Amino acid sequence: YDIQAWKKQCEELLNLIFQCEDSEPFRQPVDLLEYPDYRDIIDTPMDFATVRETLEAGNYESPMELCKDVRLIFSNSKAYTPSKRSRIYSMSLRLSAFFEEHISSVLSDYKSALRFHKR
Ligand SMILES: CCOC(=O)c1cn[nH]c1
Repeated sequence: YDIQAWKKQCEELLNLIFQCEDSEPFRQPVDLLEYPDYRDIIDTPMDFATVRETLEAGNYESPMELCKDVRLIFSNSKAYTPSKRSRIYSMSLRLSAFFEEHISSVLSDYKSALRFHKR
């Protein structure tokens, strides 16, 4: 029933993601000195520190908006990878599976709480 509960649930999931070794390449914005052509390929950079900062600033209205930004971290890695066998892309796929497994109940509970609110 709690329409605000998603925020702490997302904070806790972000904490789990930061402890995951698979999140290392994605914890901060991609370094343009390490990947000089990055912005030629990727239009909208995104990383987990930016997601956490947006959440903590009260700049997400719903968990769907947070989920769109986290999914952008993964689609950027898939677009930038030179190979479907690359180390960083392989880390993104495992981290995406972990994220999707945990965000599903957050989205469901929020949408159900919102439907109850507008009943
Ligand atoms: C973090 C920026 O780099 C990537 O996303 C990447 C690099 N190789 N495969 C994917």
